[PDB]
Formats: sequence, structure tokens, C-alpha cells
Amino acid sequence: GALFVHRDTPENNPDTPFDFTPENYKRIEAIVKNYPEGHKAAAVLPVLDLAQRQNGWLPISAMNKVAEILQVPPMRVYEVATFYTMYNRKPVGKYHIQVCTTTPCMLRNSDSILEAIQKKLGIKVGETTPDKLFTLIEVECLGACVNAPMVQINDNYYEDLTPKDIEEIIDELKAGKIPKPGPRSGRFSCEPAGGLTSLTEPPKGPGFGVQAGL
Amino acid sequence: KLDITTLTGVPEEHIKTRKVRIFVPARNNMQSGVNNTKKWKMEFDTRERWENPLMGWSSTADPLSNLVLTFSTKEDAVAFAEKNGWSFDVEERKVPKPKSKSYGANFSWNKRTRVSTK
Amino acid sequence: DAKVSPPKRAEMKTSMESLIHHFKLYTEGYQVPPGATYTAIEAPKGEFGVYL
Amino acid sequence: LQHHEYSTYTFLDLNVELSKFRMPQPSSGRQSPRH
Amino acid sequence: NLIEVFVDGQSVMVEPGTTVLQACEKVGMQIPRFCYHERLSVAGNCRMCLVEIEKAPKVVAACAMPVMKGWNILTNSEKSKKAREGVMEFLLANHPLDCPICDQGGECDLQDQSMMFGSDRSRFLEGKRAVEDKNIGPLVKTIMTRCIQCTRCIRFASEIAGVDDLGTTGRGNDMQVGTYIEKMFMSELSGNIIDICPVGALTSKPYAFTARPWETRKTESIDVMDAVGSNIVVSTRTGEVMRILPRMHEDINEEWISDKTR
Amino acid sequence: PSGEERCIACKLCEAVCPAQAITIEAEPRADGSRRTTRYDIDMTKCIYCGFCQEACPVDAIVEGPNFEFSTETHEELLYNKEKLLNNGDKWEAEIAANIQADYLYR
Amino acid sequence: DTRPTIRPRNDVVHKQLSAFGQYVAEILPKYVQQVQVSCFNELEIFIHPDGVIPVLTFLRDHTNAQFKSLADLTAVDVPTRQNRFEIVYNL
Amino acid sequence: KTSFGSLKDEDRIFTNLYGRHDWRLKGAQSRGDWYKTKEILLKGPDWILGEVKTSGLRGRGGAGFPTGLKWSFMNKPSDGRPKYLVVNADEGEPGTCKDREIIRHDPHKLVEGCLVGGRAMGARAAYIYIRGEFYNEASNLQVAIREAYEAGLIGKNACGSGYDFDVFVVRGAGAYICGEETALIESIEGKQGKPRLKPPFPADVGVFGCPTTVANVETVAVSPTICRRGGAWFASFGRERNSGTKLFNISGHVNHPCTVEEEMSVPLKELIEKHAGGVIGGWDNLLAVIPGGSSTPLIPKSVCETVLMDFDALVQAQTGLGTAAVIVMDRSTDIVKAIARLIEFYKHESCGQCTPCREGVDWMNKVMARFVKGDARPAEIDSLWEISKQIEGHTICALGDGAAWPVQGLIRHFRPELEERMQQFALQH
Ligand SMILES: Cc1cc2nc3c(=O)[nH]c(=O)nc-3n(C[C@H](O)[C@H](O)[C@H](O)COP(=O)(O)O)c2cc1C
Ligand code: SF4
Ligand code: SF4
Ligand code: SF4
Ligand code: SF4
Ligand code: SF4
Ligand code: FES
Ligand code: FES
Repeated sequence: GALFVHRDTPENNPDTPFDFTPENYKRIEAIVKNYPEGHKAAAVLPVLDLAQRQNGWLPISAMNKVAEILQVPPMRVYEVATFYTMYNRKPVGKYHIQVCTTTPCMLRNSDSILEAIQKKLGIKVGETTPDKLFTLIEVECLGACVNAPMVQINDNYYEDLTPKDIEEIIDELKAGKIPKPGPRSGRFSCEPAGGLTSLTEPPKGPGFGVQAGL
Repeated sequence: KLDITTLTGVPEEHIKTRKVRIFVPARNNMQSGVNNTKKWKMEFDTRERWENPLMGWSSTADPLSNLVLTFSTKEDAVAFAEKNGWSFDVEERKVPKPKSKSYGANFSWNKRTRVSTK
Repeated sequence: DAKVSPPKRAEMKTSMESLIHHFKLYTEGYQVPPGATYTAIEAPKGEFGVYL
Repeated sequence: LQHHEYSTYTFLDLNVELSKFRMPQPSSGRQSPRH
Repeated sequence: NLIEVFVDGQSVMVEPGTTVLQACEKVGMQIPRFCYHERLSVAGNCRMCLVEIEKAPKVVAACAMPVMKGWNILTNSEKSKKAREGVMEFLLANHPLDCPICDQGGECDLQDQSMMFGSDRSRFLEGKRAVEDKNIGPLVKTIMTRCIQCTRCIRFASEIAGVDDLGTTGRGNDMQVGTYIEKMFMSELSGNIIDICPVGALTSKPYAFTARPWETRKTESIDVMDAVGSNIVVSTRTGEVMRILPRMHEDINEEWISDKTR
Repeated sequence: PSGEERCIACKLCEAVCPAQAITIEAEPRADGSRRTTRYDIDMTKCIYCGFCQEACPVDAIVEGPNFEFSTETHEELLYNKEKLLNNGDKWEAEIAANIQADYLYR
Repeated sequence: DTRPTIRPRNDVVHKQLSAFGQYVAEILPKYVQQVQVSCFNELEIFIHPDGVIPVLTFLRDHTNAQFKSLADLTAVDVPTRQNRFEIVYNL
Repeated sequence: KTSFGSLKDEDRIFTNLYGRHDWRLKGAQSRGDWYKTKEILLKGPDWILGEVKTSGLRGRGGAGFPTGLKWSFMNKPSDGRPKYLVVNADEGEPGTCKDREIIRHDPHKLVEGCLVGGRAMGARAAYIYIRGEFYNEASNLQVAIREAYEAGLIGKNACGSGYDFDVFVVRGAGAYICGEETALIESIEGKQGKPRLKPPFPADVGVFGCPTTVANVETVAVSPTICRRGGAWFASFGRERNSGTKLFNISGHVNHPCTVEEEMSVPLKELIEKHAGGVIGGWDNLLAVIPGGSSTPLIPKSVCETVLMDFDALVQAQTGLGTAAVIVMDRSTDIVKAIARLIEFYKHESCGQCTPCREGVDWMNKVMARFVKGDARPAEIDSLWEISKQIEGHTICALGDGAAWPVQGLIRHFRPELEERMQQFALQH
């Protein structure tokens, strides 16, 4: 339910004021240095990521500016922006909550977490809070596929979520508090819930099992 | 040279004035099929097509306006034109040159061929 | 066979394939495989044959 | 457990630091194959 | 240097690098195709050129796959037939029923290829998609609902025209072809994108709704607007010039004519 | 039913006509739809086969029930687009009823 | 193939017609130039034009070829051949 | 060896898999990583490739292609283009969450693997394309790379061996299709993440139009351990042609959802019960299991009862090891709904390039939704099977095939449920 066409608007017009900060341009220089000469076009994705990280969302002026920076056709930047989901071609809230809804999370009742988020915020999936502090969307295995229902807010992973736990996280963000990223069931990482079924012994140490030939 | 002109029955005006064009039909640029462009064809010169006053329908007096004859080879068309005594202009068949195509060239390392978008 | 017999009008207005064949069959017509035949039937006045 | 510390530009800042450690890149011979 | 490949059991000598489709053309077989264009870079996206090679488990893309010595290209094998039928079914699944109102009607590669290689009925019981049209100028009437995402227009604009304006936006079934912003595709050779488009997504705005291909009489001629000498085909109906189409001449105009000429 | 001419100028009825009696010329209407500027059928050349109505994809050209339309001058037989539209407007009730009574068979 | 769409083909008549075509060719090698049986079981004998009367007389009087009825005699005009007109006798 | 699945902690390659130790260089070296890497590099690219072949390491990304042969493809005289190596870190396959653990908890192991592999294939530098959502994992990886650069492990004269090698990290932008190797190459190059059409094979033409090899995170990370401990060590675990130790991301309706490193050719039921505490509600409560992520077809409980979690055995079971993301589904699971959700995932993650994928996947999603509601007829199931077969084998990438396979598995194993649901829907109306 998104448009892949752009209509000039007061918020999103070619004259919309966007420009990287000088430190951001230095970061862009480093990024371009990473890619070989004659293939500076490879930086379109990371430079667009920097633009999104700075502005919050990507206006058309941002895409044009990235095209200018990398001396690439603007249409290619438009294609990159549309193709990849992470890019926010439209303004989004401060906290962009992303609740996974794929089969693994569904089996773990991620719909309960999604419903809890909807009830607490009062907005439906895809909507943004009137304060413009929260937004809701759906995702796939963000690496927590074995970590129960999980939502990704901004760049933070919250795994093994419960409805009440998700309400707690939302309330912490609403009160300007950063919750601890990671599993909220008490488990650390992806360790078996009922104690370490493997790696119980300490690490063997260097030089262990080294082949005689080496 | 076989002279069937007296036996054809064609009026003398449409035996001398006619300018037969022997050619292979070109491929319609809209489509990509080439099945039509495989046999030689013979057509006559286009003439006046005025408008019928009553309805506006196009009227013609050319009796050979719609005559198109297909021929297996150019020599067949030439011989048929000679038999009927029609001045014939032959257009040599234009076959597209074989073109080297490489999908890899789309991702060249130091060549212009590298495509910007897929 | 919608490449020989035109599809039903309801199908023509619903199926994309039917509309294409309905368009082609009535504009171009079905292509008959190259060949010749003399099919004759016992018509009321006698043998009626067609050398197609 | 230091993931909490990582901020927005952490990845970009680390890449900027890595720039000195990196070595000269190859060249296609053109500024861009568009050229 | 020529390697000996076989098409339907018929031996044919081809230069190394020859694509399967080109060898089939050499023996006289025109494999059905929508995305492949002789003068455009190989794409391989339409998937209509799929053909079976003897002793090969998976059908190959004749438009892209280069031949290998000893390959026996089974152009008319059951695998190839079924592949073509399935791909045509997929192409027509979402294609709008616009044939009566489509200017490409009567000269549509989709129509003829469906009639010759595709099936005769549809199993699509769902609802078709609809794409908003995009204005690209005052010459090319655009109905993107009929687009089959062959990417011919994009490649042409990128290479022959040299104007990098057209492109694909989005991904999946929602992938729309056209400029992301409202921009007019300006080129001296823009008109040719009408011809390259296998379907009636791109249609000549002046020639739109005027006449059908079967009735128009074709007269090969030469252009006089410029000194290039581009060979043109003057399509005339009822003693009236209806449209001007390029005539193939590798040495002068290849397959393209200027917008003024058209 | 809205009142717009069903004919969308596909011209396939012109092609199918075995006597080449239908002459169709179309241009984009002011609105922008495919509306014919000329729909001429000379009944003096038509064979009343019915291929035209079987070909039309919008049920625009339909042979009506009137068999008693003899004229005194040859020119009258040649029917203009206006004549066809007027005939449709006159006989629409019966034509629609007959189509409703036969469309299932077709 | 099978199913109602495909037309059923009878191979027995095909074999019979091929055998009889070979029979005619052997009896008349002087004129018979080519013998073909169509897939729809229609035997066709191509004869040099000088053999119009002999071949027909054989096909009419011979005990094992009693084609005593000229169904249709027609001509096909193919302008791409030197002998454009092709005279076809249906018996 | 005939009974497998008894992997010991002394034989587990990933020792900090659970993040209970120091992921940084100090911890990695204390656990045996970055040990005598100079000798490994100086041993010879041919030696490294031979060790990989002796280990019998196969593609841990899901393809299962022999890793030794695939890497040997690039061990050729340089053609003048700078050879590169790409490490696939997208991990977009639903249920697959191992590579994340490797990157976030043992990044230095992966970096050493990158160095060793690059030496084995004469690569100028390595680009690790990590998923954009894995921002914190990317930060950890970058910290590790910085530590390696400062310590001299990587960079010019890497590990004091003279080899000049670099490790780059490119963050993704949320596209499952980028997991595909050629699509990954295109994404790195800055174009839309649409897969290429082989040939040209990536080994010949890859990133920046240069000889490139794409390898999975686990596949690369196990290479230094394979070299140090010997190929025989890796081969000892698992059956022939299915050797090694594979990370198993047990997920779904299991009592202890977790990721555990277990020996290859391990009995499925054992693996589920040994680590995940068994199926929720008991074994008998299990409905079906998806062994490899989502692309691999489901196996019913009957087959799940006695089956080894290895490539060949699962291939016999009309499925595959894939990423070994065991998705356990209990009998309280609407299998139709789960498979439909997977199809929807594929629909929303399709590149749209190839016609069969672009249109067929969406068509299948529509039909699957109708099946979930029961609003269909029994023949439509056979129609759906035919559609899946048409998509499979006729697409540029394997996303179409990996979306046809779930539908085929659902039909082949639970057609009665589909037919019964359609009957129920008919009775309601
Ligand atoms: C749709 C699709 C998604 C894929 N996703 C991944 C992935 O997330 N991680 C991965 O390692 N390989 C993925 N692959 C496989 C890659 O194309 C490639 O074969 C693999 O990264 C190389 O693994 P290997 O070298 O260990 O054999 C995917 C393939 C396809 C077709
Ligand atoms: S493009 Fe071809 S198939 Fe599509 S509506 Fe137009 S004529 Fe019909
Ligand atoms: S608009 Fe036409 S040429 Fe362009 S991608 Fe679509 S079908 Fe191809
Ligand atoms: S009357 Fe029907 S068939 Fe004739 S042009 Fe109009 S729409 Fe087409
Ligand atoms: S019914 Fe009349 S107009 Fe229609 S096809 Fe027959 S002769 Fe032509
Ligand atoms: S089976 Fe696809 S339309 Fe595809 S290269 Fe694809 S994500 Fe594709
Ligand atoms: S399916 Fe939701 S985290 Fe894996
Ligand atoms: S013509 Fe072969 S895939 Fe397009």
C-alpha cells in the first residue's frame, strides 16, 4: 500500500531544502573511497542511507543531491530509493516500530504484540501518531527468527517480546527513555531457554587441534 | 523471350505504363516477426485515388491497384514480368547482418557497454 | 479450440486469452496448414465436392 | 553488551576511521563508464 | 573457429559466442521473444525465449545463453512448448482486455505470440492489476496498464537515445516502468520507443485511434526531412498518409527514425 | 444505457465483413475516446450474414428485426453513421429484448 | 494425439493408398514422376503432362484400378513455377 | 561412524555463539581464532583450497554446492581485473538467524575466514554485504575490522605474510532478493538488487565486473578452523557428502527456540528434542516441520519421525537442508495460513524482473489466500500445482523456485485439509 510515483508537493518538491552537513560530506568521501575508481556509483545505497539518517526521510531533493554528489543519473537514484524498503520516501515518525509478521513470528503469536502496539498508540498499522512520535510497519526475520516476537524500532532490536513488555518499551520511548536492546525474556542472545545445551565447557584455547603440517 | 502480352488480355495502357516493383516486403517495425519477410513479391505502381462525392469513399480506376503476386525467388518475378511485358524494378533483399551479443558485456569492468540499470 | 472456433461472448469479455483469439480469429482468421484436399458429400442434387 | 552504545553514525564513523587503514583502490581507466 | 552446434538435429556452424536464439535464426527458427532485441543489450527478463537443449535438465534462455559445441537445440520439444505456454499465461494473467481499444491491435507481438505459442484459455480467476499512466511527452501516448515489463524502452533510452530518464520503480508485481518524477522524455529519437514496445503500452499520439494495421497499405520510401536518407514505410489508407514507419537499412537508419521524420 | 455509443472503433467488424460493406474511420473524440467519425455500411452491398454482430466486442452493431425497409432510390440503401444511430435509437427496445433472449445461446 | 479436438486418423487406408501408389508407379514408370499420400489419406500421383491420356486410361480400365468416374478436373495457377498452371484430375 | 549428532564442545567451531565471552580480538584469540594465520596464508592458496575440499565443506547458504570446488573456480591466473571476494551476510531467509549470531558474537572468526579465503582465491579485498537491519551487528563487525587493521591481521602485509587484503562492510537496505549472489553483486554495484542471468558466472564476471565469489557467513567463518584443525577433522563429523557441523536455527512451536551448532546428519527428532526441549505439547502435537528456512518444502510428522538433517537425506525427503532453519509447527497451526504467509513474504520480496516470478508469485499468493478462506474448488489445487511447476525452473533467480516449493509441499502433504476447508466454506454458504 505505497505509491511508486512522485508528485511534487510543498513538503516534497525539487526546491525542498536538503543538504548534507560538512561532516556528512566527509563520511560520504570515506564511503566513496571504499569503492574502486570508475565505480563511484556503487555508493548510491550508503549515501542514500546517510541522507536518510540525517534528514529522517528522503525528499526528492535528497535523491537529486545524491545523484549530483555521485555524478549518477537521477533516475537510477530514484530506482534505488523505490526498490529497497528501508528508504523512507515519505516522512516517518521518530520511532518507526517494525513488527515482524512472517510465519516464524506468527507461530510465536507476533500478532498479539502488533495488536498491543496498535492499542497503546491508538493508530493502525501503517499510520503515524498525532504527535508524530511512533509509526508501525511489518517485517521478516531481522535475525530474531529464533527469538520469539520481535519489533525493530529505529536501529534497535527488541526480541522475545510480550504484549505488556512491548507496552513497556513503547512507554519508555514515549517518556524519552531508551530501552535495552536485545531479548526481553531474560535470555541472553539465542542461548537455549532451558540452560546452555551446548558450549557448556570453557573455550579450548589457542593452539588446540592445530594440524601437524600447519 | 516468351511474349504472352497478346494472350494476357491486359489493356495496352496497363501493359506499357505499368511499373512493376519486385521486392521482398520489409518487416513491420511494430512487430518482431520475420515470417512475412521471406518471399519475394511483385506490386504495381500506385495511382490516383479520388473521393466518391456521395459518401466520401476512396475511388480508383486502376484495375491493378490491389494485385500483389508472391514469388519464391527474384528470378521467378523477373521472368513473370518479362512474360507480361511490364517494366520491372528489382530491389535486392536486405538481410540484417549477424550481430554479436554478450550478456556479460552489460557488466563490463572497463567498457562503455556496462548498463546503468537493468 | 479457441484458435479455430471463436470463444463464447461471455468468455471473450472476461478471459484475456479469449479476447485475443476473438480479435485474431475475426480479423486475421485461423491459419489452415498447407495442403490440398477434395472433400465431397452426397448433396441433395448429387456429389458436391470442394478442392480446397 | 556494547550494542546499546552504538548511535546513528557509529557505522559511518568507523568507516571514516578505517579510511586511513585502507590501501589504494584500482581504477577502471575512466571517471565513469558513462564517460 | 566456428563450433558445430545442432538445432533440432540439424547441424549448423556458428561463431563462438553465438546465442542459442541466433543459431536458431541461422537454421530458420525464430524463437518467440519479447525482451530480446537485436539492437538492444540482452536482458533475459521476459523469459519467453526459453528453449530445451537435448540432455539438459533445465530449459535455457536462448536470447542470452551462448551456444556450446555439440548442443542440440530442441526448439519444438514438449519442454519448450510448455515453457512458452506457461510464460505467455503469466504475461496475460494481469494484461488488461484492451485489444479492441489498443492501437497495437492487429500488430501486437503479444497477440500473435499468444496465438502461435500460447494456450487458448485462461485459468486466472483473480482480479487484474491496474497501473496509473505516466505522461512522458506530447508524442508517445502511454498506457502503462498494458506494460509487460520487457525493459526494452529503458534499454533503448539508456543506449541508443542516450537519455537516462526511463526506469523501473518499485519491485515485484507492483514494479512500474517510467520516470519516477513527472518528466517529459525529450529526444530526437524518442519516437522509436513506440516501435520497440512489443505491447500497446506506448502508442503514437497522432496515430492513436486513427486506423488499424491490416487496412493500411504500405509503401516503402525515403525520408527527405534530413540528409541522412532514412528509409521509411509510408502507411497509407484510402489514399491518405496515416503513419510513417522505419524501414530496415543497416547502413543508414538501421531500425530507427528521427521524431521529425516520424 | 448511459447513452454513449458502444462502438469503440476497433474496426474488426469492418475486417470480418465478407462483402467489405462497412467503412469505418475513427479519430480521438474531444473527450479522448475511440469514437468513429465515419461508420458507413451500404446495405446494397451487405449480404446480411451477421458476422458483424458476432464480431463486435461491445454489442454495438447488431442486425435489427426490421425486414421492411425497402427504398425507392439506390442512394437511400447506403446507410450513414447517423442513419445507423437513428435506427438503433428507434429499434433499441426490441433489439435489447432479443439480445436478452438470445445472449445465452451466443 | 487424442481427445475430441484432434481429428482421428486411419492408418490402414494410408497403408493401402501408399501400396497402390507404388503399384501405379511400377506399372507406369514412363510417366509417373512422384507419388504422395497425404496424412488425411488422399493418394496423389504426379505425372508428366505427356502421360495424361495413358495414365488416366490405365486408372480407368485396369481391373485393379477401376476409377471410372472423373469427379473433378481443375487447374491451380502458381506463377512462381515455369509451368505455372497445374492440371489436377480427381478420380 | 553411523550415529551422528553427538557433537562435543571440543568440536564446535563457533565457541562464542551465545555471546557469553569476548567477541573482540582478545576473546577471539583466547578461543583459538586468529592463530598462525600467517602460516595459513603462506601455506598456499592451493593448500587452503585442498583443505576445504578434504573437509568436504558444502555451501552453508542453502545451495549446498561444494565450497572447495566453488572457491577453486577463482584460483586461476589473473585476467587483469582486480579479483574480489563477497561474503553474503544478508540472511533474509525466514527462520534463518545464524549468520547474525556469527557476525555479532564471533566477528573476528569471520574476518580471519575472509582473509584466508581471499588468499586462497587471490582476492584484492572482501566486501561483506550485511543486512541493513543488522545495524548493531554491522557496528560490531566494523569494530572487529578496525581492531584487525590496527593489529596488522588484515591490511597491507596481513599477519606479516605479505598479502595485501582488505575487508569492507556494505550495509543493505531491506531486500530479501539481495540474498541472491548476483543480486547481491548488483546491490553492491549501486543498481537495483535484481539478480543477473548466468552465464556469465560470478567467478568470471562479478562485483564491479571483476572475478568475484559470493560465500555465506558460516561458510567463510568455518574455513580457518577447517585449515587449522585439518580437513579430516571437519570430515569426521557428518556422513560422506554431508560432512561438517551446521548451525540449526530451531524456531516456531518449540519449547526452547534457539540456535545450536550440531553435527551434520543429525536425526531431526533428536535435534528438536535434544536442544529445543521438543515440540510444544509433545512430539505427537507436531504437525509439520520446515527444515531449511522457508524455500525448502515442508515434511510431515511421518517423515519427521526418522530423518537425518543432512543434504542428501532431506533431498530424499522432498526437501533440503538449506539454511537449516527448522520451523516447527504444532497441530494447532493452520498449515494453509503459514504457507500462505510464506508466499506473501515471497510476493513482497520479489524483484519483479522475470515474468514468471513477477506475476506467478502474486497469482499463487491470491490463490493461497482464497485457499486459506476455503473460497475455491478442489481442481484449483491441481491448477496451483501446475502454476508452481511453471514458475519453478523458468526464473532467473531461485526465489521463484523457492516460492513454488512451499506450495508444492503444502499440496503434496496436506491436500485433504485444503479440500476439507473448501467443503466447509461451501457448506457455510
Ligand atoms: C532468493 C534467495 C535468497 C537468498 N538468501 C541468502 C541469504 O540470505 N544468505 C546466504 O548466505 N545466501 C542466500 N542465498 C544464496 C546465494 O544466492 C548464494 O548462493 C549464497 O550466498 C552462497 O552460499 P555458499 O557460498 O555458502 O554456497 C539466497 C538465494 C536466493 C535465490
Ligand atoms: S497490447 Fe496487444 S494484447 Fe495487449 S491489449 Fe493491446 S492488442 Fe491486446
Ligand atoms: S512500456 Fe513497453 S517498452 Fe517499456 S517496459 Fe513496458 S512493455 Fe517494455
Ligand atoms: S460497431 Fe463494434 S465491431 Fe464495429 S467498430 Fe464499433 S465496436 Fe468495433
Ligand atoms: S451483417 Fe451486414 S454489415 Fe455485418 S458482416 Fe454481414 S454484410 Fe457486413
Ligand atoms: S524468481 Fe524473481 S521476478 Fe525473479 S530474478 Fe526473481 S525476485 Fe525475480
Ligand atoms: S519470522 Fe519474524 S523474526 Fe523471523
Ligand atoms: S527474449 Fe529471452 S528472456 Fe526475453
